[PDB]
Parts: sequence; C-alpha cells; structure tokens
Amino acid sequence: MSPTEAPKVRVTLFCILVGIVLAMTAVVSDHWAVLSEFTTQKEYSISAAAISVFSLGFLIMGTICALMAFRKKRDYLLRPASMFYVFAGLCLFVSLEVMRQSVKRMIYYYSWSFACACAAFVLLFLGGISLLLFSLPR
Amino acid sequence: FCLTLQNPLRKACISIVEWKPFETIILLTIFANCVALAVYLPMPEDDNNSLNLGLEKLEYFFLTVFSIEAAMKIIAYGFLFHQDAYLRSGWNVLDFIIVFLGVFTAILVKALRAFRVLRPLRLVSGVPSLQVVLNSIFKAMLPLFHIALLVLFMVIIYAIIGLELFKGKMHKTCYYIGTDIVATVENEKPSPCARTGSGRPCTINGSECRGGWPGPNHGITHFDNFGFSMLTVYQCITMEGWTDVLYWVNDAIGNEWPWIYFVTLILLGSFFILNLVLGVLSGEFTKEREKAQQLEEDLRGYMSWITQCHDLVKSRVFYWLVILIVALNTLSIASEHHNQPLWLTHLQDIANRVLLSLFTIEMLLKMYGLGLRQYFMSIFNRFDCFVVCSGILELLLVESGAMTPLGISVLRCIRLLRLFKITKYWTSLSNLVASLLNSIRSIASLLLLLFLFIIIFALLGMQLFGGRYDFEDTEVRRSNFDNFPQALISVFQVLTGEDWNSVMYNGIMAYGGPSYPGVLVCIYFIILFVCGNYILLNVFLAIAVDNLAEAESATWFTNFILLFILLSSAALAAEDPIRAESVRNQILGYFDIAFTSVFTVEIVLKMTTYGAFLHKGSFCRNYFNILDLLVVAVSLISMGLESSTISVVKILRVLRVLRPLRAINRAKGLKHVVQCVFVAIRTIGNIVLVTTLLQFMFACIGVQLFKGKFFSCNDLSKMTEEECRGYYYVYKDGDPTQMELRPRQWIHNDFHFDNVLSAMMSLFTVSTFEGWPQLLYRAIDSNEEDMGPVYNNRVEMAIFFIIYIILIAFFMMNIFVGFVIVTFQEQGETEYPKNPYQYQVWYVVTSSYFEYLMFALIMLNTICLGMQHYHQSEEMNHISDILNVAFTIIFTLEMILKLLAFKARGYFGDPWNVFDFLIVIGSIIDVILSEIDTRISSAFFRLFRVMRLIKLLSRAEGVRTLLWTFIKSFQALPYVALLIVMLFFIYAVIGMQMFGKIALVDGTNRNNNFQTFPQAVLLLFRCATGEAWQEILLACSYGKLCDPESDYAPGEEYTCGTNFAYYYFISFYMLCAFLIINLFVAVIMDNFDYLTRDWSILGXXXXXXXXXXXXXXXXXXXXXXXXXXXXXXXXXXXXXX
Ligand SMILES: [Ca+2]
Repeated sequence: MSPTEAPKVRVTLFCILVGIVLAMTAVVSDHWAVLSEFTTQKEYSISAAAISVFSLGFLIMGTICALMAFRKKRDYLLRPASMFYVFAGLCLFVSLEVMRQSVKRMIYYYSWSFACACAAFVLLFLGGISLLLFSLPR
Repeated sequence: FCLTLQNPLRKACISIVEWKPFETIILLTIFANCVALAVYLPMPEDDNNSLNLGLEKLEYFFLTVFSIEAAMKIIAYGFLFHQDAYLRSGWNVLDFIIVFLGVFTAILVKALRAFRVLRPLRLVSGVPSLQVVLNSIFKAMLPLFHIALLVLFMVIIYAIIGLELFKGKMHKTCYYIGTDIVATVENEKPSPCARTGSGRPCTINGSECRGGWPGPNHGITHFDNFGFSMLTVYQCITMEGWTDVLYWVNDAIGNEWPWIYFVTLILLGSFFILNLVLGVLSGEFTKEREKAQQLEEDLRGYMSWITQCHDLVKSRVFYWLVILIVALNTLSIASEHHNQPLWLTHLQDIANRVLLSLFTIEMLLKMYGLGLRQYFMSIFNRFDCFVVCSGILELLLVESGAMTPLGISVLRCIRLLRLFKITKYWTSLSNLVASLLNSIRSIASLLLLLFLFIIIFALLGMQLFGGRYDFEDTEVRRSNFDNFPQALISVFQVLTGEDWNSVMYNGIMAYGGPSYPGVLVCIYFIILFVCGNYILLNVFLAIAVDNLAEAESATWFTNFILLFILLSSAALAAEDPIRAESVRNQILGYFDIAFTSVFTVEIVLKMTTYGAFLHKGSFCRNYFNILDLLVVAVSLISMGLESSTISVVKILRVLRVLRPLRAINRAKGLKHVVQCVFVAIRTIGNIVLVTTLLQFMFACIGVQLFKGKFFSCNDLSKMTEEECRGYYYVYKDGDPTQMELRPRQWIHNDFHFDNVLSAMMSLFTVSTFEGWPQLLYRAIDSNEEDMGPVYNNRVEMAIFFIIYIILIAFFMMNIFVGFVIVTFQEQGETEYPKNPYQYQVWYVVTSSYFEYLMFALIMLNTICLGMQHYHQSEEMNHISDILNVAFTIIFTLEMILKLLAFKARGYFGDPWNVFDFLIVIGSIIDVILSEIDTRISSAFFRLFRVMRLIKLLSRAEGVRTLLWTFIKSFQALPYVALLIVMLFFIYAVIGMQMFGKIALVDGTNRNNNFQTFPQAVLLLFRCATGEAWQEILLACSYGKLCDPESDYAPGEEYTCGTNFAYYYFISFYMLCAFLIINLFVAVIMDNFDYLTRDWSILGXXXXXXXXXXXXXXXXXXXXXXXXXXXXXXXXXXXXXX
C-alpha cells in the first residue's frame, strides 16, 4: 500500500467512527421525536444497516491486522469491502430515515435532534465511505 | 457475369444507348418528375383533387419510359450490372414503380403513393461527383459508431432508469384528480402534471375540471411503455422542450432531485455531442495531417502601368495629395448616410419625420459620388469602366441620382443597399472576406445535396403528414404541410431543431393518436434531423477543411511582511474562512443575521490585496502596471470597490467573492486556454464586425418594410389597430357554448421593428434559433400599416427570415471553426495461483465460458427490465419479482464463485469486480426490502438493480477504453468549471434580489420561480440551453407585483415591482456563450488534442493492442531464456496478428 493510504484514511476513519456512534445514539435515543408497521420495517432496515456497519468495522480492523501482516491487496480488499458495507448500511440508514419521516407524515408532534443527527451521520458515512472506496482505486 | 444474352438487334440498341442523347432525356424527364410531384403535393386533403388528376396518367408515362430503359437494362450486364450502386438503387426504384402501378391496376393504397416519392434520388443517380460526395459522407459515419451506441446506451440506460423512477412516476403522470379554480396543490399527494396552456383546467369533468394528463394531450412523452420513454428521452436529448418534462414531473412529487437526472442527462448529452464535434474535427485533422495568381496580377498591373481641357482632368487622374485628404472627408459623407439609413427609417408608424430635408443630403452625396465616378471616367475613359466595381459604384451613385419613382418603395429601400458602398474601407479585411467566400464554391455542391434532402423529405412529408394534414380543433396548427411552400418552411423548421416538438405532436395526433401503426410515424422525425442535423454536422467538415486551408496559407520591514510566506498562510486560513463566509452568504437570508464579521474578513482580504498592489507599485510598476494585466487588476480592484453606493448603483458585498479569485491565477493550466482565448478573439474580430454589420443590414431591410406592421389586434377580426376597441369573445376549445369576454386588443407583438435598436433586439432572438417561427408566422400575417391577417397572406415575406438564418449558418459556423484551428496550432504548440479443489474451480471459471453465459444472463435481465408496462393490473408483477430474484441469485452466486478464487485479490485486484460486489449488495438488500414489503427509497435501491447494465459496458472492450480517454481528459478542464459555476454564482446572486420578487404566476415564473437561489440557478440554466429565455426576458421588463406576499412596496402594486433589465439576460447569453466556447477548447485540448491522435493510432497502428500483448505477457514470469522459450509460442502467434 502507501503511507498516505494510512494518513488519509486516518482522517476519514474518525468521521466513520463518529457517525457510527452518532448512529448508535440515533437508534438508542428515546428522543426520536417530540410527541405532544412501516416504522417497524424501517427499524429492521436500520438493523440490517447497523449489522452491515459492524461487519464493516470487523472488515476494517481485519484490514489493519492484515496490512500489518500481509501484502496489501488483501488488506485493501478488506478495506474496500468495509467502505462498501458501511456505505450500503449508510444508505440503508438514509432509507430508514426517510421512511420514518414519511411515517411521521402519516401521523401533535415535532422533529427531534436525534433524527437530523442521524441524517448528518448517514451523510458523513456516505461521503466518507465514498472516499475510502475512492481510495481503493487511485 | 451477365445473363441469357443475345446478339442481333440487342447489340445495336445497346450501341445506341452507348451514345449520348438518352442521358439528357432521362434526366430532364426526371426533372419533370420533380416538378410534377412538387405540384402534385398541392394539394391533397384526402379526395377532391384538381389539376394533378391528369398527372395521374403522367406518372404512368414516366413509368413506361423508365421501363423502356429497363428494356435497355436487359441489354446491359444483368448480374454484372447489379454491382453498380447507382444502378442498384435505380433498378430498385424501378421495382417500386412496377409493383406500384401494377398494384394500382388491380385497384380499379396510399402507401404506393408514398412509394412514389422515391423518384428524386435518381436525379443524384444521373449526376457525377455526387456519388463522390455520398461516398465521402458514408466514410464519415464509421469513426463515430461507438459514440452513437453510447448515446443509444444512455438512451437506453436513462430509459431503463426512467423505466423506474419515472416509471414510478408513470403511475403519477397517467392520472390526476382536482377541482375548482386551478389552484390544486402540487407535489403533496393528489397532485399531477398540468397541460401547458394560458390557463389550463382540462374539462373531463372529474369534479370541477380534472387536472393532470400528459401522455397524449401533451402528446406521447409518458414513461409507461419503454418505447414512449425512449421517445421522451429523444426529445430531452434534443435540448428542446425538455424542461417542460421537468416542470411536469416536478409538478407531481417532486422537487427532490428530478433535476439530478435531467441535469446529468443534459450535461452528458452535451458532453458527447461535443465529442461528436470532436470526431468530425478529428476527421478534419486526419485528412489535413498529410494534406499540409501573382502572374496575372503582375500582368494586369503592368498593363495598367504602360497604360499610364480634358487633359487637365487627365492630370487629375493621378493628382493630387488632396485625393488622400478627400478620403477623410469622404468618411463624413457616408457617415451622413450611416445615420440617414436609420434617420430616413426612423421612426415608425409615420412618427417623427426625421428626413425633413435629409433627401437633399442624399442628393448631395449622390452628387459627390457622381463627381467621383465622372472624374474617374475622365481618368482613363473606357479603361475606368474595364473594372466592374467602378461601373458598379457609378451605377449605384447614378441610381441615387434617379428619382422618387416609382410605386415600389423597396427601390427607395435600395438606398440602404447603397450604404454597402461604405464597406469599401477596412483594408485587408476584404481579402480575408474573399478567402471566406472562396470556401463557398467548395461547399456549394454539398449544400445542394442538402437542398435535395430537403426536397425529398419535404415532398414525402407533404404526402404524409400533410398527406392527411387535417386536424379538427383548434388552431393555430402553424405549419402543417398543407401546401408545398408550407412544407418547405416546416422541414426547414424542424431542421433548426426549433420547437419541432409541437410539429411532431401534430404528427402523431394526426393519425388518431398513439396506438400501434400511428406511433410509427414518429420514426420520420427520428430519421430526419437526427440525420438532417447530421448532414449539417457533415457540413462542418467541409468548412473545417476549407478554413484550415486558409490556416495552411523602514518600509523594508513592511516589504518583509507582505512578502512573508507566513503572511500568505494567514492569508490562506483567511481564504478558507472568507470562502466559508461567502458560501454562508450564498443563501439570500444570510444577511438577515450577523454577516458583519464576514464583511470584516473580506475587508481584511481586500486590505492585504490592495497592500499587495501597494507593494508591487513601488517596484517599477505604474506604467508597467498600466501595461500589466495583474497590477492593473489590483489597482482596478482598489478603485472600483471605492465606488459609492449613492449615484450609479453598486453593492460592495458582492465583491467579497472576488478577493480570492486572484488565487486562480496561481493555477497555470487555465492560463493556456485563456491565452488561447485572447489569441482567439483577435484572430476573428473582423468576422464579428461583419456579423454586426449584417445586423445593421437586415435591420435596415426590416425597418423600411415592416415598420407599420405587427401592431396586432385580437384576433384578425379588427385589422386596423385603431379600429380596435372594447371587449372581444373567446370561445374555449371550439364549442360555441363556452364564451368568455376579454377586453382585448391591441398588441405590440413583443418585438417591433419600429426601431433599428429594436431590430438589433428581435434579430438577435432569431439569431438564437429560439422562438423565431412565431415571429416568422406573424411576419407573414403582415399587410400595409395597421393590419394583420391572414392564414397565409403575403407568403413571399417568409423568404426573408430564412435568408438571414442561412447567413447565420455561415459565419457562426465559421466562428467555432476558427477557435479550433488555433487550438490545432496550440496543440502544435502543445507538441513543442491455485490449489486443491480450488485449483479445479478456478480453472473452470477462468476459462470464461461463463463469460458469454453471464453476458446472456445480463441481457435477459435487460429484457426482463423491458417488461415494465404499467397498464393493468397485476399477475406479471409477481413474475417480475421472481425474475429479479432469479438474476440476483444467479449473480450473487457467480460472485461467490469468483470469491472462490484469489479471494484476497478476487475481492479486489481488478476494480470492476468490486463494483460487482456493490451490485450484489444492493441487489440482496433490495430483495430483502421486497420481502419486507408485506419503502419509497426501495425505488432508489432498484436503481442499483438497473445499474447492472453497466456490466455490459464492462464487456464493451475497445469502446469503454474511449470512455477511459474521456476519464484522463476529465480532470484538467475542471478548473474552468468553477468559473462556469462562478459565472452563474455571481450573476445568480446578482440577479437574486434584482429580478427577485417577480411574483409567481403562469407566465414564461411559477414552478419556474426566481425565488430561492437554487431555482435561480435553474432559470439561468435554461438560458444556457437556449430554452425559451426570451419569453422570460419579456416577463422581466416590468413584471408583476412583488412576490404578492412579500414587503411589496406600499399601496403601490400594479405589477410595478419589476423594471427594465434586459442587459442582464442579454449579456449573460453572451458570457455563457464565450464561457462555453472555453469549455469547447478546454475539452478539446485535454482530450482530442491527444484523443484524435488516439483515433488515428487506433485506426492504424497497434498502441492499444500492445496492452493486450502485455496481457499475454501476464501468463509468464520474468526470464530467463526458458521464459523466452515458453513464451516463444505466444510470441510466434502474436506477430502474425
Ligand atoms: Ca432550441
């Protein structure tokens, strides 16, 4: 690989874990929305999303241990798949977000910070994963 | 080879056919065909018929003659004769005629009549060199094929994409519900796309009027069938009327990003048509790369040399010095005409008798020029007349010496033609103009072939669309081939690409609407300009050659401070900060908050920049700064920012963006294209002057021929724009039981030729190829002073618009060529393992027998996508589910197979495989989403399912590689794009308040509102496309009242909230034009400057194949001689290829 592949990813990974925690909080939050089936389905999508995310994280640490003790294309392969799974999980989070938004329309009540935080999380995951995926080619 | 064959009389008759006369006979009788048919088109309207009714025999006459020539063909060469192309087509047409009337005799249908129109091509068939021409045009099509498919690929890819979201919208477009005043909500459940109209309501009824259809009332454009989507994709590619597709879809959920789709589509169709231009110019460079009068002038000049009371005039033939000074005085005389051509013309409708005594001055200038031609007659008598130009100018001055006679005021209008004599100056420029006109002699034949294509297409059209023509309800119908000239103007219409759309939707609508046979009619237009514009594109190459043929012819401490790199670093953090701040200000509402800190930042940057100017000024600048662009730019940055808000408008905050723009100079890549541009404008400025002078010429033409016209009434039923007064009925639709009153009349017709300035105005609009035919048509309704009407009155006037447009087809087309040539010189300046069972499976998969298999799987998936009809009701939907499950399982299975390989490298190694992995992921995810269906985003995921098609492109070797050329090309030009953003990014904001608060309504300003910034980006994006901007311009001259909910003004309203500001759009079209010119040259230099050469190499050498040879080299190691021996077989094999 390249040292920059470490140094640049060193930057992106912070946003990755950041949006990861942001997502964990996004699910965990009881303040999903102020309260003056498709919800469950979107929640399931969130489940597959987070599962894909953790799998991607395993792919990432695996990529680190690999690059530490293997050539590169193997470890890079672990990374690209990680950016991939994290990406699809991210888009899935976007899906659950939009779905929950539309379900909110189906419903007084008000938008909560956890939702937008989830949105920015999925955004950061989107650009970040897009970058790490972009990092693979070069 | 021949056949049968016989001696006797046959050889004698053939010897007679070997002579001469018969040729001329067949040709001229073909001319008789052309004429008789051209008449025959007039008219039709089903039965009736008139004069043609006798011609009906006459086609049998041509039949029997041509058939006799077929009897001669029996004596020709039979099977050997078939080999000739022209003879082939001739024999073909012969079969069409034989089968034609042979069927006709039994009839004692109209398709035969359509087959009649095949005849004219024979005219080409008889003509030498046209075969050379068409054999040339055929060669052109090959080095383009790839891109054509790519267009088709996009045309497919977007279609299938349209066959999803838009098909998901096909559920929306096909239906509606609404009531009451047309105020039903858009894009928020129970909402739909609306018919255009000046009001729109669509009675159905469905409560109080329906409210949403576009598959037929808008005509076919609906995304339901794959075919109709293919259609709407064609017209959207045409950069014509497409935005209406957008406002339609957007009218019905919603303003997410339909725009991403249309913008990518527009930008790419743009990208690759530009690539088409690149292919053509590549053919130019291809022919030219190897392709790269003084005697007679000496004869005439030296005969003039030996050639050298009335005798005093003979002394005056050379004398004197005053004859030079008199030329300066002459500059005054024509100048008096330069105003007079306007002054005699100005004003209009008998307003202002400016020529109160100008006629005497015209007589005086006529007297001076006559004195000059007379003294010149004294200079050498007949020898002075030996030059045609001298007798020409003398005849002109004598023509001005004539009289008020006669009734033809156009003869008085020829005085404007007399102004052309003032063009005699401009040294050397005339020679370049001669070099320009010289090309016309070369291109003229091809132009004639274009005239021929126009002819055949026109006649056939007349016998097709106009071959039915009729369409009950409800005007204006416009051109519809009701008569031969009508078909001329209309074929020439769609040929421009202007609003051909509506023509077409009279076309399909003419055959009872969409179904199965009638929709086939669409194909004509698709045959037409797609080839017709192609023919035009072909024309470029001609000029491209001819034009290139011409080309072939203690202050020191502060000095330490400003120069300090650390100061530049603080300036860099200040750059990111001020950029973030200006970006924060990009929204209109940002000023409402605390923007003042950003003002302090921009003040700091302006301070450091002006200080930089102060630093450079002390070191031999000033006069050098007056010469240098940069220090002058900084000093101008110092003075212009100092301009007061009072007295002449200004806004300092808008300048805040400018301060960092200087950093763009640090980039060097822009400087090459920029220097190329500054070199370019100097290179062809004279042409620009010529164009502007044409603006003057046609101005003078139109004014003293149209000035009384256009003062339109409502409708024709008033004529005298003074007789007009009071109300006026409008019957909706056609039924005389739906009256609606209107205080109608008069009309200013939006673009008076009352003034030569107004002439520059409207003539520029037709110069845009945008909206003109409307102006054309109303120009054809002209008569005398205050009157319109009617139908097809005064058809001769139509000849004019076309004529001018033809000239636009010249110099404009020349303009773009010019840049290219410099670039061509600029380019010349630029030139200056496996194991165990895994070993078994890997062997099975690597063999790539599966490759054709998987390919077929993909194509079958494609056809499964072609299944997408959204009629009614279900059943097949579940089948489609099963199919998607099938392919997704097959594909994921296959990825598992590939996974059972290098793994560490199979999961990457070659990148597309990773992309495939992405595909499998989104596929499976979407499938699970389908399982959970027992949600809106799932469409966006099914997109991923559609994305599979791209894998076909992955198989598209020696095609995708061209896209890789586009990839390597893509990067360097991008720097210009920021300016391409910035040119908008400035003007948009510059307009965002100025043209802001124009009120939503229903004008050109509704779903197309100017309100929020991004929509402004759009409304300025239409103008980039040549999309009906002028109407929008027309809205902005005075506009409406505020946003009708904003701060307004006061009691004031009355649409007073907008005012004149033509300058913005007018200038912007030009800035956009030049900027796009820069886009051309950028794309060219970054691509075809190499990529055209890549075409030349790929068409001949093997630089590309060599990489494949390296791929063969992969199956090896790295030495030694044994490697040479093992590779000796592949090497011995390779060299044969
Ligand atoms: Ca247009």
